[PDB]
Amino acid sequence: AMPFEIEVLLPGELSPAETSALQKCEGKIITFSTLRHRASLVDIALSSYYINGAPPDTLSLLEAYRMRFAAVITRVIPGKLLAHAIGVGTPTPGLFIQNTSPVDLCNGDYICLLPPVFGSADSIRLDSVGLEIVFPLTIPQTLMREIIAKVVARAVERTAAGADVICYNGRRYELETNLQHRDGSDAAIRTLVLNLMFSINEGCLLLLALIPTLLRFPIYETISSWISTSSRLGDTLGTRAILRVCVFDGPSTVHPGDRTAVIQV
Amino acid sequence: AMPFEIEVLLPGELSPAETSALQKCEGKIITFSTLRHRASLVDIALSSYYINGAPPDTLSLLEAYRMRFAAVITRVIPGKLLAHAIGVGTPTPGLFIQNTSPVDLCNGDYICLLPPVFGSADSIRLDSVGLEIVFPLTIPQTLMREIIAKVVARAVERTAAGADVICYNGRRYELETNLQHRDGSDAAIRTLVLNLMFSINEGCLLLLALIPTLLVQGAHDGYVNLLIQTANCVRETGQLINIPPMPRIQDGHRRFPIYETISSWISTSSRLGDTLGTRAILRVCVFDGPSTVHPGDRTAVIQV
Amino acid sequence: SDRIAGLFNIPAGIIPTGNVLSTIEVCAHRCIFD
Amino acid sequence: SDRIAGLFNIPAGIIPTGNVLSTIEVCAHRCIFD
Amino acid sequence: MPHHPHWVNEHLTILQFIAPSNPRLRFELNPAFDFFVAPGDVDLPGPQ
Amino acid sequence: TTQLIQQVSLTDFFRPDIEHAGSIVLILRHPSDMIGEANTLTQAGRDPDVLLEGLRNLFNACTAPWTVGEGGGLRAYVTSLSFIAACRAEEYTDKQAADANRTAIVSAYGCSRMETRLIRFSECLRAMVQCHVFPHRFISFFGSLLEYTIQDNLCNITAVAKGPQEAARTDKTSTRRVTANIPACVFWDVDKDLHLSADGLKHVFLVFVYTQRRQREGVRLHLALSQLNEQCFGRGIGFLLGRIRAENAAWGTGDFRGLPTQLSCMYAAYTLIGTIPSESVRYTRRMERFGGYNVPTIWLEGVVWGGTNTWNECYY
Amino acid sequence: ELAYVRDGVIQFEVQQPMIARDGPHPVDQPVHNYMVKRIHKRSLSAAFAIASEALSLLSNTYVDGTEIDSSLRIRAIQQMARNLRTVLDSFERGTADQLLGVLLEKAPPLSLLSPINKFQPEGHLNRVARAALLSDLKRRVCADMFFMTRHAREPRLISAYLSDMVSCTQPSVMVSRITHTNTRGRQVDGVLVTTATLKRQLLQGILQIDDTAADVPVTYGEMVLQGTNLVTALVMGKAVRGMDDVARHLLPVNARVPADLVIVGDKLVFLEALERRVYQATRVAYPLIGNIDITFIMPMGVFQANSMDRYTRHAGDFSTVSEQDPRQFPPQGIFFYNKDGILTQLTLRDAMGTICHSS
Amino acid sequence: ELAYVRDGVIQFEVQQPMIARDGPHPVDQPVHNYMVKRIHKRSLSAAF
Amino acid sequence: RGMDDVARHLLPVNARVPADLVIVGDKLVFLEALERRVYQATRVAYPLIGNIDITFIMPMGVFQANSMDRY
Amino acid sequence: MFFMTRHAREPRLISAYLSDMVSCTQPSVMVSRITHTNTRGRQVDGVL
Amino acid sequence: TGFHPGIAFTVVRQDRFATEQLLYAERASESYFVGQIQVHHHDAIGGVNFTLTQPRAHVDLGVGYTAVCATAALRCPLTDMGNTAQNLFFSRGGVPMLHDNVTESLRRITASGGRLNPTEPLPIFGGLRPATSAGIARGQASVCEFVAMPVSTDLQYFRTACNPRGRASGMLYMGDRDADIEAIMFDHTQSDVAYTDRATLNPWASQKHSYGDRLYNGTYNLTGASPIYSPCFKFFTPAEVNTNCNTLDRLLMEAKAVASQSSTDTEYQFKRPPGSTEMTQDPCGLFQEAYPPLCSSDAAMLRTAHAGETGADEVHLAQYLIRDASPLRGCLPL
Amino acid sequence: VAYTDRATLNPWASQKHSYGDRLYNGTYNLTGASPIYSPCFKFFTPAEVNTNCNTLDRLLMEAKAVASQSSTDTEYQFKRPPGSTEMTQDPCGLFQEAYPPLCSSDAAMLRTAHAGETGADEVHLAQYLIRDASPLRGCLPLPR
Repeated sequence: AMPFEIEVLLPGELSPAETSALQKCEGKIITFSTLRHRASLVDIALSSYYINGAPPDTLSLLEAYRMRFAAVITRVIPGKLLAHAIGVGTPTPGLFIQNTSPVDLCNGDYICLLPPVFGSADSIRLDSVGLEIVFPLTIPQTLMREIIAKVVARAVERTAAGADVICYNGRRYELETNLQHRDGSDAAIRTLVLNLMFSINEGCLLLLALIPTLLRFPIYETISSWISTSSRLGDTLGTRAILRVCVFDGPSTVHPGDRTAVIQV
Repeated sequence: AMPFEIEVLLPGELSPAETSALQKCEGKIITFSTLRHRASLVDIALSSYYINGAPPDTLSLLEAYRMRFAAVITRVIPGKLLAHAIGVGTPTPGLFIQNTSPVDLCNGDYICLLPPVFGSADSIRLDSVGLEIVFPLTIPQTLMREIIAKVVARAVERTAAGADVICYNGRRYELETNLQHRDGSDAAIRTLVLNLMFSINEGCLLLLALIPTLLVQGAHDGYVNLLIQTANCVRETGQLINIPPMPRIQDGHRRFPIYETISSWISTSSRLGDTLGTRAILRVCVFDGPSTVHPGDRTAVIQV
Repeated sequence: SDRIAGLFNIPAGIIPTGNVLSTIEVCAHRCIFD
Repeated sequence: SDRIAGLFNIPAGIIPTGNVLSTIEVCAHRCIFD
Repeated sequence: MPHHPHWVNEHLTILQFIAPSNPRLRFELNPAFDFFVAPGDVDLPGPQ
Repeated sequence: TTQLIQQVSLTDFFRPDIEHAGSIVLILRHPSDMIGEANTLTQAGRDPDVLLEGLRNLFNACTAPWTVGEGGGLRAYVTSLSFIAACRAEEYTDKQAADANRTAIVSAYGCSRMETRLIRFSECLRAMVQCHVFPHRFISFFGSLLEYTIQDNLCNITAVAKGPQEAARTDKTSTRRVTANIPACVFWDVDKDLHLSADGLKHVFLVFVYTQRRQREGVRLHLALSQLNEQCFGRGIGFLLGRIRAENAAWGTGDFRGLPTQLSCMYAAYTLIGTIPSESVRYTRRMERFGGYNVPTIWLEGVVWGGTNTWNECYY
Repeated sequence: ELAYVRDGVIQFEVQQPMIARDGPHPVDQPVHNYMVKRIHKRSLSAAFAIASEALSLLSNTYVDGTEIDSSLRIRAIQQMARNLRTVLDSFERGTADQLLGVLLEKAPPLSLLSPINKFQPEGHLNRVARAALLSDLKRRVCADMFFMTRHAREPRLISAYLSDMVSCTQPSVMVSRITHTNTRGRQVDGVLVTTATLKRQLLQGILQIDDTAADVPVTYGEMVLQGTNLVTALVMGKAVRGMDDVARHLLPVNARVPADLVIVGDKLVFLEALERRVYQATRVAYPLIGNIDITFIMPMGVFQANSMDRYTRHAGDFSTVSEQDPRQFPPQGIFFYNKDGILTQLTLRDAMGTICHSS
Repeated sequence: ELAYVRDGVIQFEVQQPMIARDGPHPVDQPVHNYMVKRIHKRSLSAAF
Repeated sequence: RGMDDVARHLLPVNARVPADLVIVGDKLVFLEALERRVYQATRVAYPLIGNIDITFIMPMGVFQANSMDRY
Repeated sequence: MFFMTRHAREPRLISAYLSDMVSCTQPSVMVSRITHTNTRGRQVDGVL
Repeated sequence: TGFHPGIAFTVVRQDRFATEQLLYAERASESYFVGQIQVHHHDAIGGVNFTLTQPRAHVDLGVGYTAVCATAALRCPLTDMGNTAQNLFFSRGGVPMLHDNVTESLRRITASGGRLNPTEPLPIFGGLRPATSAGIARGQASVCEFVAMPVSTDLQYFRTACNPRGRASGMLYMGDRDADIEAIMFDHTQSDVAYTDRATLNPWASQKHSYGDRLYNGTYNLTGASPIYSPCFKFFTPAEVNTNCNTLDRLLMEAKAVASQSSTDTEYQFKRPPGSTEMTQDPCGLFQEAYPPLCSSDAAMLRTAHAGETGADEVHLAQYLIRDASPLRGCLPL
Repeated sequence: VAYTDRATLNPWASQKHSYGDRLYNGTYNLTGASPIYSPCFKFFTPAEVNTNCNTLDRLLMEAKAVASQSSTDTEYQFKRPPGSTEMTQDPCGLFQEAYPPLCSSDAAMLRTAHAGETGADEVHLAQYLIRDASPLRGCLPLPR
């Protein structure tokens, strides 16, 4: 068995700012569409996620992070990048990672990816070639459902017009971000909230439409409509884990912006 | 380590021009009630799927697939047939399956498996010993959800009183299902109504009290105008059924009612399509071969 | 059907009588053969 | 008290002193030994 | 009484009174005694 | 071909000088998360300050009470499965083995104030299942104990987290290898109870059981060993636990106040942790010594530890 | 090369004689026959293990300088050698096991082959002869099911039974080679496979032993498949055994081993019980202790529809002191004997589970 | 020196044969046994 | 016992005495009775004269509980 | 039970017993030392 | 309550015996080919688990027959020949009753009678197994069964080997052509093949779509959900063979080594599992004829005046004794 | 398990805490200080040896040399004295089985009308005879 050594040929004409900022962005995660030993930079950049000829929102990114192939950026020589396939069966020996999330990975928790659902998207703009690259957050699976439920519910009150801490590892975390970022996340969450409410709404009503003693109009074209919409939306959210924080003789706790080793599930 | 292999002993009484057919069925999926290192040909034929005396049907074959260990045939030597398990937790260095669906497969798709429901069977019948083996269709997940939705809808409508096409990539497919064993179908309806039940909490009121507000937020944006299409329950409720104003959120200083509601729905949602259909067992990953997969071709797949 | 490929082995291995001269894509003509 | 085992390692002293002249399913007579 | 009393069944035979399905058998424990299920804490005739 | 894991923790809830190699070790989350979690997860008309009291009175008399929180560095990380078993020995059906376990582990540890720590832990679990913060969400499977190093009030464990059990070379007394073993009170094999009894592949599950009736909470866990897959295993135990399901579903214009929910109807949650890819699973119940006392255990063979620690819930 | 053979066949070619006759008949003709048979394929299997801490020693990793580990390595090597010798002998045992297995599933009963053989004239019997044959077989199978417990005391019938059983089977072939023979050059005709009890019972006074040790070959067969047959097997897919001779057609050592040789009828045969040498001390049942199923019927509750047939032997048998005889009532039960020899009873209410079903 | 013995012991070890078979049957492996016995102490007596 | 012998692998006259040998089956065995040479004339019972205990049972006072059984 | 008195009038009804009685046990162990033999080299097998 | 409801029954139970066969074979009866051994290893519990295999082949070298076996002795019987009546309610039948509260009454009453009856809460894996008893005493229990028949069907038919259908049937009788094999069993205009004075002895059990035939024939599959064995199967389901027109005397090649029809290690008689390699001998289902054991209606006709005899005394005052004509005349205690 | 179609021939002795169980089973010690021997002891009282979870057939290990049960030199059958060591053989104590001897309810039903012969004649008019099946069917002195 041999690893799957992907290389992304960094072109020239990259200002020393962008090279000096890329050389640090190792141990982060990229996603391609197909897997090849010899790929380019555009296949990584945000331009690969244009769904309807436009940068995507949180829902399209959630969908994409499942149909793509993740990789980890190992050592970066001045000329090119070096990445390894992560999902497929590979014996990669080093395979460290860098925690990009405002929560602390404890030694023994499993990791699943998540688009920048809250706050801004920490990225690095390579203005020399005209493209930027976003990086998925890495979070423990214990919070995967809680953080999603907490970000979407808050967006409902801001959708409710016309008249919240995430404590993990014994460390609090707020969401208002010391400023007014109520706007900015409305553009990139709105499709998600709609698809959720129009699913949970027709769930309380189709049941009250079956038997009235709970407590023109095809009901079977209605049932088929609800079950498919609900089943094809739910399975997107219910991710699975692909890494595990295994630590030896180091610090058992990983802070945001630090390095740590992992293993492939 | 090494993958969990399965060898099954083909009985001697098989003519040459039946093993000829058998040498073509590699890349197809079979399933075993029990995972031993040795098995017999009569443990994978349809006669092992009999519910009680009678050959089963879709509403029961689906049940059977999700309670049985799957496996993939790799090579068929003379007098034997090797195969590797799938979802037990053993690695496979190089795995290849054969597309048995009628549709074409993309790359990166997850794969569920579905009994022959398009009414076309390529099953091989071993008349010598008098057996027959049916192979499950390998189907993309989205088509799986659509077909299973159609099937359960026909299940509920079929047993009301007075005793089927699917578009994908611009082609219509005429499914047809056999709903025998009235009892086996009701098991699905219990799961349907039950999963329907635990999806309602006190929060559902507020998400209902804004439906007319969505009728106005949808009258101005295109996509939201699509989710309120001229045929949907929420649309007709917006013009006939009104909502009483919300009574104050009791114990609303520490407990947030909407949050648990929406978190509780995520649970059942991930479970609905899994309990009515099957779980995604395979994930197509063509490393270098042609990107799309025609019916009959063969591609590499990893276990997910 | 096509039992005819069953009368002999496909790559028999005997020394050939001669050799072809046209190296066109034969796949396009797979109907004049048996 | 089941302390008989370990007085000496159960396989030990390779050179035997005799030869059991009966090959029988000893598992049936488990309750005869200690 | 919602159900049939137990002390009344005498149409049986000895091959039936022994069968494991007779719910009266568990109280046939002494040739000179009669065990039965009775209310608690009503000693005298007591109130109706 | 295997995979080890390491963790330094305190030794108050676990002492590797006393468990034998092959015992399952469990990991805990920080107790500080329970505060906020119960703060917005508790049921209306019920005050979670009883959970506050439970934890606070627990951690007041376990070890150095200070610095159990955030800015110290160290914590009570790992606990033995036998420990969490013997502080709830009043709900396991096979009474005598569980009672032997309890008295043995009360005598084998420090000897002082463990009766205290045990009921503290029992009361804490009772309170959490009462405030709808379930234990399965905070306790995970760490590994099987392989080798250790202890000091004054601090330990260093190395355990098997993946792969075959008997492929782990250790430097103990008898032999370079070791096998897994569990207390005989938590063993619960489903094949007999569903009457399948077939040879071949068997999964190993880690299942909790919840009985939430008002002021009568109940929490216990077993280690299942079944032929079923992770899909239909939930159906199987939901089946032979019918009475508990009923009890919890019952005693847990217009509106939706006073309806059946998920938090109130839950009774069990389980996880897949390994596999036994053998021809027939053989296991021996032999009575064994924890230092000075004798307790019965289950000795498994050929278990390949699994992963992806996702909890499957059962409220239906 | 037996793993390659898709199928192998053998051929027979036999001619029957004829008898000149006079009319009025059809004038007979010479008859020829042509049979062709196939072969069955079976495999054997055995296995053994080398657990960990035994692989980590033979594969000389985790090596250490001391001697206390060389000792353990010697120990593991000895275990491996022992297991290997045992698994290698298991094939020699299973060979005879499978041979018995093949022989038993092929041999039809005697209680049919013996009578049928007597009725061979007009090899295809007509209808009425077939009916009479069936009627005879029906009595025969019931009259001699257990012939060796019903006549355990009378050996002169058991001897004739054995002389008959070893005769009604036609000899197989004559393949010129060294044969299993006695010490004085008599060609043994067959084997008689029994159990230990029946053997010890047959050696007592029913049969006569003749030898204590025979002379049997100690070499296997031989096939090589090289030469022109190889070409014909590679270009086309068929090869003939003696090809290098079919071409020209157109255009051995003994060993004294102990056994028991008996004369039954007029054929010197073997008499072996394989429950001690093989099959002992292993989880393997003896294939000669077979099962058998017999169906019993009993009419329950029938009432004799007549006046004559409801009678008594004499006047005053089983008379009751009571006034009315309780015996002339329609019976509602039936009595019979258990296996242990205890009187059970089968009443009518035992049919409730079968007649009161909704079907 | 028998009066000096605290307890004696003798050890057995037999290995049983096996028979190669065909499916469907679990492939057989040998078995090995390891038994251990002990001695009981007795005495005799005589007076005059 | 055989210490000097296990270490190496870790790296007489008879007498013609009268008896009564019988050949039962295909085996050759002795045939003795010690009651006259050993046990005779002492105050010790010959331990081959052993006892046996059997339990008997009878019904006392039963009545045939039918009409057919009495005849 | 008492197959030596009830069957006293049929001797060959007993040789079948004793010929089998001395067969239903297992010979124990061959210890390397001369044993009891008869006057013609043959070996004894036990006592009765 | 002991009132005879104007109907009679015919019991059919199937017992099993462990016998000691005997085999003969002629010199050089099998050509035996041995291949070459091959070794393939897989993984073990931490270690390695080798496996050795070797292919072989054989062929019957004889022109006629070469070997012959025979049942010789009788070891212990395996199934006690007692009275364990069946139960139909094990079966998920078709047309049910109309009021669910009388079905429960029926089931409760009939479960008050026997010990073979399904458990009440329907389990989910497997089907409606019977209650597992604590101890088993005399061996596997045989499942006695009943077929309805008139009260006056005379007894002279039950005193020798006969057929429970009341109409001797099967293939052995005529195989000249193909469609005859069907008429012989069911055509009730032709006289019975054995008793040519009548069409049948039992209308309610021998006609197409009759009571018993709809009750037992494996085609209609009424007791398909029950694990319980049923002896009337091979006597009711019509046998069919591929060579029904080719072979002339298959009597031999059909009655040598038939595989088991039930299990042998269960405290009752269950249907055969998928993976049992047991192999038996069936003389009964070959001629489709059963044998009557020693039975009687009056328990006092089985006793005689002195010292262990059997009281034949064929009939006396409307009560009958049927002196057994079984294969097992002796070789059974009493 | 014996006669499967019933539950128990006698409900007054078999069931737990019944009359016979109370009077004869030794776990209740009622007949404890009585010197007189009690045959029903071995039948009523549930045996118990710690080899329950350890044997297939300890039949052989529990049916060899059971010590005596009754006194040996007393005019009556006193319970065995503690200073005794006589050992015997108890076949019926293993199978929990008894044996019916030749008995009857009518003395005239035993004898036959001629020359020292025993008659069976099992039943006659509400009075019965039980022909024996004990081991000692012979070997016991009849009248003639």
